[PDB]
Amino acid sequence: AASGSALIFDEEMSRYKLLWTDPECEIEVPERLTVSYEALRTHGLAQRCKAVPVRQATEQEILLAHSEEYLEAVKQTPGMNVEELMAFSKKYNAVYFHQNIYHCAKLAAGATLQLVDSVMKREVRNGMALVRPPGHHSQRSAANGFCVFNNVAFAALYAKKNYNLNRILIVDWDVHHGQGIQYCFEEDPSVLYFSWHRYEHQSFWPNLPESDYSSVGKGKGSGFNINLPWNKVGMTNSDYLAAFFHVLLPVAYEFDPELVIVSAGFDSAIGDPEGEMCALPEIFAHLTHLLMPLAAGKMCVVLEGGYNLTSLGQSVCQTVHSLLGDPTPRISGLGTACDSALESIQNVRNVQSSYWSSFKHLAQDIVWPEPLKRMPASVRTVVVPPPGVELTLPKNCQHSGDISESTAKEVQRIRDKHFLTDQNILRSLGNIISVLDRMMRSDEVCNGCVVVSDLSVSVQCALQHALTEPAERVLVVYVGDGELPVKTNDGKVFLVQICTKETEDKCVNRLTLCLREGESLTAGFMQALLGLILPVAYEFNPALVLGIVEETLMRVWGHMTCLIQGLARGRMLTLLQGYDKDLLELTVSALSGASISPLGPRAPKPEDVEMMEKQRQRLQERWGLLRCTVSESW
Ligand SMILES: CN1CCc2c(c3ccccc3n2Cc2ccc(C(=O)NO)cc2)C1
Ligand SMILES: [K+]
Ligand SMILES: [K+]
Ligand SMILES: [Zn+2]
Repeated sequence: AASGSALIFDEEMSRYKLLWTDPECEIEVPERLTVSYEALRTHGLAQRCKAVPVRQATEQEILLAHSEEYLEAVKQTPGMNVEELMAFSKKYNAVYFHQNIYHCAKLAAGATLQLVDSVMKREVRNGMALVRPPGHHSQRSAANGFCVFNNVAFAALYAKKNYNLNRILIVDWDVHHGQGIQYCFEEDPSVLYFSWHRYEHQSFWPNLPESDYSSVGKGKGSGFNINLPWNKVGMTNSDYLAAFFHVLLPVAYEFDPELVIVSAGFDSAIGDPEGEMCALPEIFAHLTHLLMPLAAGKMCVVLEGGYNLTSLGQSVCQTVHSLLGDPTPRISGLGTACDSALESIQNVRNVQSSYWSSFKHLAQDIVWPEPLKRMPASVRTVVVPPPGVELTLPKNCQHSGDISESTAKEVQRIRDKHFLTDQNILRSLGNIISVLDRMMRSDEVCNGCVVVSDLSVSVQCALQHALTEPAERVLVVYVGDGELPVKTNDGKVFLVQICTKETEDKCVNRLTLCLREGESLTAGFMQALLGLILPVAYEFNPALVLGIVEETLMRVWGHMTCLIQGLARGRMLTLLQGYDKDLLELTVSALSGASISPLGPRAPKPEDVEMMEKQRQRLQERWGLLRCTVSESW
């Protein structure tokens, strides 16, 4: 199974620039590339990436997306002087040409193709191409919006042709609409395009009626084009995450792509003079992480825009950090999306409900704090199997049954206070405390898994010891039907429970998911995970995640374990009751950052969707990130 992240970059793509006065275009500068690579170098990220050389896209490759007439016209620009270059530029909208830009456009496109080959040949897990010029506005026969050739559209056509892929997801999180990509694939159900973009009721460039939520694709492609217009500026982390939980991810996990390509424009970040949005660079760590379980992690990130040199470097590092598997930053202050965003979300969900049934509803001078440091743990995952069980661990895991004397005193302290004598339980309690101490009190260990015999005693000591680490908030995720010694009456704990017996939920610090039996159970769980569990978990913002499985589904445990590591900087402790060799290896693999096997194809039972929406109604006034409609004003 592949490992590593590719980083594709060449200084040659910084060797063209605007040659005449034009305040509109003067933000597209060589320094965008130099600042981003240097930021990656400064933070040690470029050094941990496999450098793959750029190459030129061939004529044949360019003709996958562009016409002979347009290519021939661009091919003449290297011979043009400044007067001729300006006249050629003015044949198009919002684009400038330079003696070297045709060369650089072939490099930008070839760089993308190199990234596609590195990932699809399993030479790396994923990667990023830092390229100029950007691509997503260019069209079959036109340059547009600083773009000459459509790098990302190339990548998907090339992956289709050379790897016979049937399903490709393109995520365009640039702040502008990538109309060139939309047009390229609008009739094509094999490529799913998602774009959010500043729109402001069509008053924002490119001013197109077909950038609205009502453009769903054409013909056999209907439903495979998803536009989310932002009709106000100032969108925040919460708006962006609401878009992912309630629009992009539900569709993406049902689509089940074989490759993911990101049109990664960071002009959607705070401080950008084009986007004027308010999302922090740290949000791109989570946008990346939330897509990484798709396609067994095969993700090709391609730079589009981003014009605030500072938010640019920081957002590039946060993305590469997540591609490398480094722990995600905690996102504080999350809540409801704003009314305009909720309107956009509700509108796209409604027009798309004919194609993704999951969307059906039943009738009625800028500054921000510098991002903290993200550092992979010395050893990522600690595993404590039952005594005398030696297993083959991934290279970033480790055993740890070695209870210290400090720990041993604490276990007796606890034993004599609250409980009796089973020296096996008492050893596991020493393991829980030692693992928790390494997880919280050091950057030495990220997360862990402990196999456990007596649940009630083990949960109590894990939870109670976690609180005094200190862990100000603890998310508990429990697969089982019991009642745990967990109190949710002070706001320090949120309890997620997936069980078989329907049990009424009172207060708003608990989410109980009772899903019916059958082959429908897998999709229902995923829909609950993306639509309920993650919105609450993210708003709750825990400092530790505590997973609990009773010996008495679980085709999704790897997906939950991966996605839930977006919380608490990836600090998750899982207690498995009883030894199950496969569930233990699955848990360890997801905790350790390995790729997740895709889920493939059966839609959820209407009783399950009713139960989940009943839970959203019950919880969304407390937890506003659950909302996917505008609230009714009294
Ligand atoms: C300011 N409005 C929005 C942008 C714009 C407009 C415009 C008008 C004339 C020339 C260039 C222009 N530009 C330049 C422009 C800036 C950024 C991007 C971009 O990042 N696309 O992903 C693409 C184009 C209109
Ligand atoms: K976009
Ligand atoms: K499409
Ligand atoms: Zn842009």
